[PDB]
Amino acid sequence: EWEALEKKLAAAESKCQALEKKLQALEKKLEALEHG
Amino acid sequence: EWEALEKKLAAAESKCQALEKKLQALEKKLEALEHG
Amino acid sequence: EWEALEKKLAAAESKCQALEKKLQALEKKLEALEHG
Ligand SMILES: [Pb+2]
Ligand SMILES: [Zn+2]
Ligand SMILES: [Zn+2]
Ligand SMILES: [Zn+2]
Repeated sequence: EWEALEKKLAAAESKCQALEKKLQALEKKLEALEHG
Repeated sequence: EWEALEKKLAAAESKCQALEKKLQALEKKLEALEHG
Repeated sequence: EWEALEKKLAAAESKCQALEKKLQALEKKLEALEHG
């Protein structure tokens, strides 16, 4: 439905935001190794 | 169109799922280095 | 609205594309360490 589409998009946006933060966390660990 | 919007959202969701798995794979390699 | 939904999906797709490229950049640094 249209309402399910709206909720699906919101859930997709929240998943991306979580992935962006996970990537930032991995970057921090990788930079610690790269400059260790 | 509406139908193109539905397909675009499904394709976007599948791309995210693939990125989540790629990030998990990179995390595994980074953890091997971090604890090596 | 419907038009806001279309724009929200486009913005979400562009965020994912940027994350895919960021992940590729982190992979390159991790591979340099993994084979160093
Ligand atoms: Pb994403
Ligand atoms: Zn660095
Ligand atoms: Zn660790
Ligand atoms: Zn490698």
